[PDB]
Amino acid sequence: KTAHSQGIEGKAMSEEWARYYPRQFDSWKKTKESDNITDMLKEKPALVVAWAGYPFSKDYNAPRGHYYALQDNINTLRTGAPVDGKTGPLPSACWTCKSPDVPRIIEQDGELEYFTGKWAKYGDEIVNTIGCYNCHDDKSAELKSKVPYLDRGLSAAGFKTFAESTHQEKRSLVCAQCHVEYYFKKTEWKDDKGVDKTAMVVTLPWSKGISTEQMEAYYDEINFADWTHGISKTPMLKAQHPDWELYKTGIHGQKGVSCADCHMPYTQEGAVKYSDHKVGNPLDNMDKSCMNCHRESEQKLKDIVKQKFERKEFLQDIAFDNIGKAHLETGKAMELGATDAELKEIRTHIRHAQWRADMAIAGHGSFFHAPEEVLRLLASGNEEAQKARIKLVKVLAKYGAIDYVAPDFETKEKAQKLAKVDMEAFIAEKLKFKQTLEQEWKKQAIAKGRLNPESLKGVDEKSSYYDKTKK
Amino acid sequence: KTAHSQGIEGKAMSEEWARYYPRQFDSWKKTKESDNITDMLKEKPALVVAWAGYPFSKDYNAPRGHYYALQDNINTLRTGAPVDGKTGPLPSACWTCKSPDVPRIIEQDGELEYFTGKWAKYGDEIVNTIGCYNCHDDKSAELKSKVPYLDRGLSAAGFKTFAESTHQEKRSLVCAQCHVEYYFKKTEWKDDKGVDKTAMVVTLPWSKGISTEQMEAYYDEINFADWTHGISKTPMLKAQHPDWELYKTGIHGQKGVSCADCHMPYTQEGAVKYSDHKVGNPLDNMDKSCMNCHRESEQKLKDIVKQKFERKEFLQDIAFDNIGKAHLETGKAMELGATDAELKEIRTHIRHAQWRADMAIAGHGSFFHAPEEVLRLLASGNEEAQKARIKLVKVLAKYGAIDYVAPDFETKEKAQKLAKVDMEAFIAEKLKFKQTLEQEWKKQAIAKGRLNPESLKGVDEKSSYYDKTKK
Ligand code: HEM
Ligand code: HEM
Ligand code: HEM
Ligand code: HEM
Ligand code: HEM
Ligand code: HEM
Ligand code: HEM
Ligand code: HEM
Ligand code: HEM
Ligand code: HEM
Ligand SMILES: [Ca+2]
Ligand SMILES: [Ca+2]
Ligand SMILES: [Y+3]
Ligand SMILES: [Y+3]
Ligand SMILES: [Y+3]
Ligand SMILES: [Y+3]
Ligand SMILES: [Y+3]
Repeated sequence: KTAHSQGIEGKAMSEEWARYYPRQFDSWKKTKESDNITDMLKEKPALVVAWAGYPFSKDYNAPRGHYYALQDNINTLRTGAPVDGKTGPLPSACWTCKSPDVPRIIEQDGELEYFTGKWAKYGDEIVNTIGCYNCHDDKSAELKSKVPYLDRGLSAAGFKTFAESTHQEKRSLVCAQCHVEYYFKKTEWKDDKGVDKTAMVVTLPWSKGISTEQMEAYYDEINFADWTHGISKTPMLKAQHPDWELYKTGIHGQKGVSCADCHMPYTQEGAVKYSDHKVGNPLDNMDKSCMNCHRESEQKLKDIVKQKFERKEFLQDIAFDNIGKAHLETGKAMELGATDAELKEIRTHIRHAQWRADMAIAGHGSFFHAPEEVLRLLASGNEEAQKARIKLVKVLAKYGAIDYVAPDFETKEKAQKLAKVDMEAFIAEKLKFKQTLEQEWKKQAIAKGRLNPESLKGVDEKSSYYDKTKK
Repeated sequence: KTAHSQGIEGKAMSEEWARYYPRQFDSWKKTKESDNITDMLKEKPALVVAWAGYPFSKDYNAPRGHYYALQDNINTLRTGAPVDGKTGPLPSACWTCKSPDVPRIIEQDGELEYFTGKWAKYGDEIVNTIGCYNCHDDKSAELKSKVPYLDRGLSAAGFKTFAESTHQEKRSLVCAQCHVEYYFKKTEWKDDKGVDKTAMVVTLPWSKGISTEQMEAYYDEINFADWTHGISKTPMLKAQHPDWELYKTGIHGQKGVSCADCHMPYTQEGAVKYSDHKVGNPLDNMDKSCMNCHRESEQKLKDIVKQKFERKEFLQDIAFDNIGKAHLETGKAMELGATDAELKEIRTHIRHAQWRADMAIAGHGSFFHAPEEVLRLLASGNEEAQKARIKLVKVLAKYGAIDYVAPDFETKEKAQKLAKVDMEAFIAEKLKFKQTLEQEWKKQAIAKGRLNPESLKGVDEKSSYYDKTKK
């Protein structure tokens, strides 16, 4: 047994686990070191055009340390600026993979109630970031999945549930609670008080399998669309960090190497084994992350990975360039009078092209986890985009614009102008929210004892629209 | 020293090495077992359209055992039907990588003289297939490159020459004498008798590096073309088995694993080490070819390779389908009156598209040797093909044929009709050559003592146009 066999009071606050596991707590806290904000819309402006009419066209950055998950969820322009618990663009489900307070609330009010309402609904309740309670049982300390949607998805795909899985499998599944592709399923229900409510439930699109093509069929079957493209009016599908799905197809995954083997390597200290909880870039600690299975210069193994990234970059820029043009070209055809009937096939091609290319790059580590599947996906996506463009030339010609040249979008500024994103307005509105409602959420959380001010140190120094500079 | 330190009389005939190395001779002879003829034009008819106006549109099969190299060189419709030593479509250089008699003749008459004349010129001299003398010194038995063009290419690429290379490097370089991409360079010269002659010299296009892109620049720099496309009239480049070039970029090659490690694995017998000389498919002898570095089921490792092949097949069919259409679409534009000026950019795209896609698949093992580079190449080639097709739609529209649909070429028959290849005629002409001139070459070679009838056992049972069935 553990020294807390009856549970941990205040288990949602990771600082509560420190008295029992000082080592793991210390390394866990160090993800604070990965504080770099890389503006992906600035790096790859093509993404703005691809996501026109969707929140990702406003703000989308690379991931950083777990230490910042909760705050980045709050800072991103995607969550907008609620004025109370009933306003704001996004639903409560957006907290799901950002805090140990999520399973706390689910266990208190039930899954459906948790998935009911606006994101702003839990502003003063979900205030702790990725913590011990997200992956550990507070009585046994054993690995555990705290979200019901994972097993639900695993079963639907023919996989064993978390409890049915081996230990090595669990070392990757704890990650799969969040590092997977998903969609919100509108779900009607009635509470114990009889009132009718609508919940937006996190759902893993795995009922037909976990390959990109299988997930594609899954979405097409129910005619699902995350949004109607702001430019081409195409029924779009958004891929979101399908890290685990692509990892499973890669060689490492097929050979049984877990996420933890590379991101949370062990350090043996005479009979005692410790897992490095500083989840980050394995290439920064290759001796422990890689050289326990590989025998050769860290630099060469590093160079090899660098090569894979370049390959991915090459195909990525090609695919999204043609996807961007397809969108704009379709928008032009619309302006000239093209009918939805004349554009249906073109739109289906664009939908599939972006779904495949987005699935390939949405998982930032996929280029390494499953390099071959990534390249094949980008190639397949590009082909679908070009098929749409070839047909687009004819539609354009019919309407007298065969020589139309889609506008360029080589900078975030130009791309956002095409996507009609009024950044200044969104940022101004966001800051007002942060300076008012946000501070009230934190003050209330601290007063009620749900948040420890210590966890806020340096957590809000940066975002894509501001940088207080230092630490 | 060896038991033949002063050389081997009749060294070109591998049977002459048997008294000294019975083991190696026995396994070397067993490539006779790989006698399967796979008609690639039948399997991938798109290839016929791609090679319209070139010999490969007539006959192109997968490679088989070294035992059949010389005879397949004679059987392929590509070499046609000479009536004497001064007739026939191809030059003397076509023997180069098929026989140990090649270095024999080069060492006797000089490189330029060897590369001067028709293929038919040496019909009764080059009669032994891939043998000991192609890779071994007949005095020391050490590995050696017997063709000057290899070092010439290695140097030009900044690589060390064969003599300067390590032993492990030599275990791959002996293969690179033949398993590389090349082109024939028209070379003017004068013999010791003062007569002016023109030779077609095998040249490795490595002066700018060995990547596909570098080789592409190499060819474009000198405005080189292997042939003018029979359909699109595009200045085409033919990729030929760049096995070593792509292998060098793959992980195994980067890690120092030689061609021999997988294709000619060792078998330790108490202090004595023997190299399996039965060069073939490593997957048929995984225990010796792979499981000496890898530790897991042969079936899983086999399945993983099967997955790579499927990925390659997927992208290959897409790329060559669009390349085929581009060619046909260009041919249509020509019929309508499009000028060379209006088609120049389109043709450059097609040239580059096919060069990249052909380089990716011309090496039948590349999908495994360098899986990622193969996929990237097919993706890049497809993109170039689609860029050409997008521009082609506009040219077609200008000439009133925007709705033109390129004809299908899903069977070798239909594809060869489009490429205007009169198979029946070529085959009839070939058989007459085989029944007359060929038999005379062999009878004369046997009479002069250059060929041992034993080496002809079952060597001419199959081709792409006939199969005497059994052994
Ligand atoms: C499981 C052990 C697990 C792994 C592995 C994992 C990896 C991971 C990485 C490598 C990053 C980026 C780190 C960096 O850039 O320095 C990262 C980022 C996020 N993760 Fe994660 N993660 C694992 C588990 C979990 C779990 C259980 C959740 C969900 C509760 C989760 C969520 C996130 C979030 C959110 C981010 C983004 C952080 C930010 O940008 O603020 N991860 N993870
Ligand atoms: C709700 C739609 C939702 C929001 C909003 C949200 C935000 C968010 C941010 C701001 C980041 C940082 C990176 C960025 O700028 O985009 C981030 C990162 C990850 N998220 Fe998220 N997230 C929302 C929903 C979900 C859901 C339902 C899950 C879990 C199933 C989830 C998980 C993660 C993970 C993991 C990452 C890190 C890896 C990556 O590629 O970003 N998010 N999220
Ligand atoms: C939170 C600060 C936190 C604590 C505390 C904690 C403890 C803990 C222990 C005691 C172990 C076992 C011994 C060891 O160090 O290996 C352990 C192991 C793993 N943990 Fe953990 N852990 C904390 C947080 C987290 C979070 C946020 C996750 C999930 C993303 C997580 C995951 C893991 C994994 C995986 C292991 C290794 C499992 C194994 O190999 O048996 N921990 N943690
Ligand atoms: C398992 C399913 C698993 C998860 C989860 C995971 C996540 C993860 C993320 C989110 C990234 C991107 C981080 C970012 O900041 O962009 C990422 C990157 C890398 N990973 Fe990973 N990873 C999982 C599994 C594995 C395994 C099994 C290994 C080791 C073989 C591994 C390694 C890496 C590496 C390397 C990277 C890229 C580092 C870089 O180039 O910066 N991951 N992972
Ligand atoms: C650490 C982050 C790490 C790196 C770096 C790394 C690299 C690597 C490469 C380049 C390959 C080849 C396949 C490809 O190009 O995609 C590869 C293959 C295997 N690895 Fe690995 N690897 C890293 C970490 C680990 C760890 C911690 C293990 C051991 C549990 C491991 C194992 C393997 C295995 C097995 C393979 C499959 C191929 C094989 O060698 O049989 N790797 N890795
Ligand atoms: C070097 C040791 C070397 C290797 C490795 C190699 C491989 C190889 C394979 C795997 C095949 C196919 C075998 C089969 O299908 O069963 C094959 C085929 C040909 N090769 Fe080769 N080869 C090596 C060396 C050499 C050398 C030095 C030459 C040139 C003199 C050469 C040539 C060829 C030819 C020709 C073929 C095609 C045979 C046919 O289809 O008739 N190889 N080789
Ligand atoms: C001359 C232009 C020339 C001819 C003719 C020729 C023929 C030939 C045949 C018939 C095969 C069997 C496979 C097929 O049907 O195409 C074959 C195979 C290989 N060749 Fe060849 N070959 C010619 C020239 C050259 C030259 C100059 C070299 C060496 C630099 C060479 C090498 C090889 C190799 C190796 C193969 C096997 C691998 C493959 O992909 O076919 N050939 N050749
Ligand atoms: C021809 C029938 C032939 C003979 C005979 C022969 C002999 C031979 C010996 C004695 C060795 C060394 C001991 C061993 O078995 O490893 C050896 C090694 C290699 N050979 Fe060989 N060899 C014959 C033919 C060929 C041909 C056609 C090639 C080239 C394609 C070739 C290549 C090699 C290679 C490579 C080795 C291993 C080198 C090493 O690891 O030191 N041989 N052969
Ligand atoms: C080194 C430069 C090298 C050569 C030469 C070589 C050649 C070769 C050929 C011609 C093929 C295609 C054979 C056919 O009949 O289609 C081929 C195929 C495979 N090879 Fe190879 N190969 C070279 C090197 C290596 C190395 C280092 C390995 C082992 C890691 C290796 C393995 C294989 C495998 C596997 C195949 C594919 C088998 C199949 O799927 O049928 N080769 N090689
Ligand atoms: C035998 C023909 C053979 C097979 C099969 C094989 C497979 C294999 C795979 C699938 C990889 C992963 C990379 C990829 O997906 O492309 C891989 C990687 C390495 N191998 Fe291998 N391998 C075969 C043979 C051999 C032999 C004979 C050696 C040993 C000299 C060898 C070595 C390696 C090495 C090193 C790697 C690089 C990645 C790593 O594990 O560090 N392989 N192989
Ligand atoms: Ca999604
Ligand atoms: Ca060539
Ligand atoms: Y406590
Ligand atoms: Y990062
Ligand atoms: Y690979
Ligand atoms: Y003798
Ligand atoms: Y074969």
